Amino acid sequence: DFDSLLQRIDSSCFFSRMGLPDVLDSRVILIENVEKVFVNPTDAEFKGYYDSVEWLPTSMTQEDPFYVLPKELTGLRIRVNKAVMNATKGLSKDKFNYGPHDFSLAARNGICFAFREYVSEQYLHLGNKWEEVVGIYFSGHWPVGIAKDKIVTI
Amino acid sequence: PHVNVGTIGHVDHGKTTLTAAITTVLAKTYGGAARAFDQIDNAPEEKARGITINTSHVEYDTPTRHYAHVDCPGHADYVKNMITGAAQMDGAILVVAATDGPMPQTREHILLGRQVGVPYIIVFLNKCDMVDDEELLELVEMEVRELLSQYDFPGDDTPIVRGSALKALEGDAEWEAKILELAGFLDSYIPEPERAIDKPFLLPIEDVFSISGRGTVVTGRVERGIIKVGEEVEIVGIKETQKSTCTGVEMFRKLLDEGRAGENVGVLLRGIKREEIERGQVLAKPGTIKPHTKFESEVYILSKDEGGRHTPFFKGYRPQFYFRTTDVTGTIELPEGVEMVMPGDNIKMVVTLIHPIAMDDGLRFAIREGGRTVGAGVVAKVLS
Amino acid sequence: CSTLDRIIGDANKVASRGGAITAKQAQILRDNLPVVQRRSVFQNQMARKEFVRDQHYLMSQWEANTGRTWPTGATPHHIIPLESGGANKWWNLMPTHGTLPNHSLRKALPPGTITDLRL
Ligand SMILES: Nc1nc2c(ncn2[C@@H]2O[C@H](COP(=O)(O)OP(=O)(O)O)[C@@H](O)[C@H]2O)c(=O)[nH]1
Ligand SMILES: [Mg+2]
Repeated sequence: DFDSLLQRIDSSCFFSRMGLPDVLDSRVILIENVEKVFVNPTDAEFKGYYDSVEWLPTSMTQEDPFYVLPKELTGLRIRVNKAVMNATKGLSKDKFNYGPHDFSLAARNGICFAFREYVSEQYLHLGNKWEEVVGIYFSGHWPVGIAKDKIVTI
Repeated sequence: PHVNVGTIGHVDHGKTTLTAAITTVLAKTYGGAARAFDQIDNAPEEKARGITINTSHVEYDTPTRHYAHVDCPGHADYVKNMITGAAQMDGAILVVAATDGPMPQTREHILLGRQVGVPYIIVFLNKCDMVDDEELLELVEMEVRELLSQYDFPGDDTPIVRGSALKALEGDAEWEAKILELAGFLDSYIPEPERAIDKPFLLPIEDVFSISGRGTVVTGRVERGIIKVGEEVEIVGIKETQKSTCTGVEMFRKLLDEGRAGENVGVLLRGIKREEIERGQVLAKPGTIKPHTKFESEVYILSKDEGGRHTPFFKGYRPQFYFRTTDVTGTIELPEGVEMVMPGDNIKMVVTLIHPIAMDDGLRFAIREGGRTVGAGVVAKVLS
Repeated sequence: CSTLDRIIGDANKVASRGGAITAKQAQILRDNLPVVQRRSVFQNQMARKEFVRDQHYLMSQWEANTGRTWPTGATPHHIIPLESGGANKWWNLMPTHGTLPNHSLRKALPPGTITDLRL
């Protein structure tokens, strides 16, 4: 199953539909760009959820907001990390920058984190929280935040 | 057997603590002199071409090698030393904190590393005493290998030592073996620096005469290699490379079989006339160096305090580029979204000379205005 | 004005008497840390731990590089906050009276955000 995960990661178009108006799930709250999520946010665009939103991890040193890993799992994390890094090279920073800020490293660390924990999630049978998030990454978007049952995404 | 090295990476990642640690652990194990953090951190000022650079020079010895090691307090210092600094690094120790991971000066110091022609980079992953989980160390190693390979360094084959500069310096025998490991990789990974005497012949032309009956002679110092009498030689420079043969080599009236590296000689040629030799031309071993008009560079423009410009320049800037013996004019091309270069800046800069100079990647040069220096650069990529 | 011009200006309004950010300091600040990367809680706890250890050393280096006595009872304040990707270096320090809170020129930016302080 982890082999068909590698294939789907290897054929993905990560961050390719950012700002675009695809269909998407109910929990999703689409926001246009990095500017209007991180720099000049409006409570209207967040649909009243701004005060509850908490950024999904963008650093491997951050804690899991949802939930000793079997060394078998630990390795599956190394291998899916490498593969996610292979699928996220040379990203146009134009779409990840506003004024002095660049979010492409935050995004790359964030997609790597979400897939490592998705692997911990499906291996251990913890639940579907990261599955929700990884599904949005496969749809071509960046899930940046979580507000109650909702997921803020670009 | 002497090798130039030094420590690079972001502020606070442990370059100076590591430099300190290396000196004490090597002095304790193989002999030499321990150097304190204080004396290294509080670096004195160097002044090359009136450019100020805060720089500590340590020496340390492995059983097989002698190291001259540079360490600087600030990014600013490293920018100037890589572009302008006297001793070019034969290899660099990139220090990355396992805590912070790569930061903007981790990426900058690898980028400038490639641009300047630093041939080898080794990695000390520091503060591993503060980061217990190995997966984190493993994922940080993977962040670094991919950052290295992004700028054409062999990330897969890069030696990366997991260590602790502070704990090694404090005397903890556990973390001391990591410093010996690292120094080991200096000895094994960095090849013996390629000596000038063994490189292909090159002599910048500093004067020219026509000797009575004998023909054309060009004077100069031999930068590298050996020119023997009766060898083929090319005149690469301001015009189509000219083919000639060395008929003689005289040093102050005394005839020689060979002109060697470091020596000032007159080089007697065949057929070529006095009027075909030009300012900035070199003698070179045929097909070893080629003429270039356009190239990519990294440049540091001196501040006003360093006796540079008081005002900024624009795309329409048309300065003199002094390579070896003489100035040559050129138009510049700035990188995207940039239309201005202040005093004390450093930018990538695409240059087109109005006529070509023999150059490879890594050649140093100066930007000038009416005699006086206003910048210092290095050829990152020859073109055209 | 750059984001850094705003940071230095705001910091000089709070600087302890005889602890202003001199034009020389501001030049060294810009040259040695133009671009910063936002830190995690863990990473910032690590940078704070190192500062606490070297506080007295860094304060003495501030005194030597600016030629000024450290103001009596002044607290070492980080001009670029450590949590914003600031440095534990004399040139990123400034005497303040009391521990004043820090920020950066709305929710906190996610760790790994790169901020070019010259823009
Ligand atoms: N815990 C720990 N702290 C370290 C280590 N290496 C450096 N440091 C700390 O990092 C801070 C800055 O180190 P320094 O060598 O000045 O970094 P540089 O600016 O790159 O030269 C100081 O507090 C050191 O004590 C290490 O291996 N472990
Ligand atoms: Mg230092």
